[PDB]
Amino acid sequence: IDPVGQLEVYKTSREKEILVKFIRTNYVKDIQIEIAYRNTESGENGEWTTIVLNGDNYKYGGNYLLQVPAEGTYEVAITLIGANELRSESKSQLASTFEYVKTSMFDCAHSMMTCVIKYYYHKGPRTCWQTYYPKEQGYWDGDAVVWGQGGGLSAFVALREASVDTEQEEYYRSLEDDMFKGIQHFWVTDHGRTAYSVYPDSGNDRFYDDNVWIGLDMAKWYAISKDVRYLNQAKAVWDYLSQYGWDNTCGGGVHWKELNEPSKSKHTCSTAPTGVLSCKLYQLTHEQKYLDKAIECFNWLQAYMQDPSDHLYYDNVSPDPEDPTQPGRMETNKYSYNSGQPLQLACLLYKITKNESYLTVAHQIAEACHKKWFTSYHSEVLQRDFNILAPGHAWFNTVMCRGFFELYSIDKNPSYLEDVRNTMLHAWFGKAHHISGLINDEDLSGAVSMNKWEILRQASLVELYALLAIWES
Repeated sequence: IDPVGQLEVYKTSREKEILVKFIRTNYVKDIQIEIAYRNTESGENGEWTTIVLNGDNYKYGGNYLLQVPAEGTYEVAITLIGANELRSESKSQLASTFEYVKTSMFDCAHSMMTCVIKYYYHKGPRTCWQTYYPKEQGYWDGDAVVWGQGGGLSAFVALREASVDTEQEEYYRSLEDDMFKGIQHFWVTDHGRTAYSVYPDSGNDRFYDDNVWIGLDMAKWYAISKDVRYLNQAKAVWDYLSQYGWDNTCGGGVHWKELNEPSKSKHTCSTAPTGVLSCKLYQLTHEQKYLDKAIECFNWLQAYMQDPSDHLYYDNVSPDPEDPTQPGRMETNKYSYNSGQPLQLACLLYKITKNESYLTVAHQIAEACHKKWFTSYHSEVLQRDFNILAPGHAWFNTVMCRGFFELYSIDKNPSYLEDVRNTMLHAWFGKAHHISGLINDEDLSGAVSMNKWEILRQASLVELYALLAIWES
């Protein structure tokens, strides 16, 4: 019995799969095709898993997809079998395959960031991020407002951290000076105050929350590199939030719009991350003023902004007109990041103070966030069920997830983060992963086609892959 003329085996795009391609030297009638495999870990005495095919359905050879039990390298042997079970010589080849669940989150973060940089980074005169891909014009050569720049910065800083001790450490380090120079174009002196304006010139609007996001990532960046220019930006942002953002109208809390026409409302989205930033600066410096502010932020959020019925946080409160120290009209809409930042804050305060009441609060918020913003899902590509991040603002959701990473740091319970990780695995291998290399961020299940993507949302997803990588590490 003549053997197969050729055998080649290949990894495919799907997990736990080996594509077997074979050529029959000549077609012989009534020949059976035995395809056998074994994981090479068992050695030469390892048992084979075998299937026998009718050669009349593979007259000149063909291909067959082997579904194997796990990631690994496999020996695949083809033997042709004639009458009286007379076996030809066997031919063998090795191939390796993978499991989706063993995907490197870092490799996802880096591969997506390569796309995000390619499509958004340094397209005009500044080493800054474009708002949109595909290219659009508008103000400032299409560069994003500082909120969007900050989303890009969060992604960059998370990758700078996640790439430490990897092949990409040098590359992300390489980018630091231009990343810093780019965001600093938005560090604007206007009306005797220097802070991050929406666009890189005086005369623009300026928001306290825009600033806190940058401050947070400057604090994170400082912890990686120990370059005090990052610490000084985090400190300067905190000083601005403290001196100008905070007052005791509505009982406390941080303002929203500083310029050009100031707001009077107090917002979770500037107060909660101000508390987080205060925690981070306390951990870096041990200076009590930071911890005092963190506690003030938390206490105000608990007293005024948390709905006792579901543990989730309202948007913003405006002052009572007749006594602005008292709360007035409440905007009750609940956004993910406005409960995930209080979660992160509660977790940091627990770690700093060891007061168990902060952890009790944290667990309540985490459960409420998981109930509200995740939903039971079956991933066809992953062949697995989990609670996917429901359709929504990807940057809000990544900012929320920061609180879940913070909570894991305390209790080491991976349940919530496994849902986050499976969401991102599904976003990587499922239909949300667009052929451009961007992700259809409106709905990570893949149900929503997109043809235009913005940096704040794309960068959010790079960030989340990188946060998952840091968590894995």
